Amino acid sequence: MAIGSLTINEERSEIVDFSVPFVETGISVMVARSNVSPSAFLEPYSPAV
Amino acid sequence: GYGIALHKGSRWKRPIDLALLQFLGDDEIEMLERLWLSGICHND
Amino acid sequence: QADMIVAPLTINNERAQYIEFSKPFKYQGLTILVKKEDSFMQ
Repeated sequence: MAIGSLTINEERSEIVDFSVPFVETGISVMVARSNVSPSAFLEPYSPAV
Repeated sequence: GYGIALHKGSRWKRPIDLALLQFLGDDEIEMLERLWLSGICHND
Repeated sequence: QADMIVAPLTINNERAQYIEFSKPFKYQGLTILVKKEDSFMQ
């Protein structure tokens, strides 16, 4: 057995038999944090009143 | 998703699947992640 | 009378012994859906 943070693929699943997945995992990108709470015309009840 | 590699002939695949599918059922797996992956300072 | 089931079929331990499943298309979960719901002089 090979337990750990292994991820299912196509080449690996060809030559070995994986179990049922139990943690989701994909591809992601991480960035920093950007540096208002607006109201266009302050819209009391929209352009109705 | 993640998984467990085997011997391609281990025949332990079946005894693991039913055991693992139970922990995904009601309260077992849905409790471990609170103990380890439960960090703070999330999005706002 | 059938050989495959191409439909939304949840993977369950109870029904994993009589028939065998495959790798899922997409991952999901269970949620709850509920409904939602003279401005002066009150």
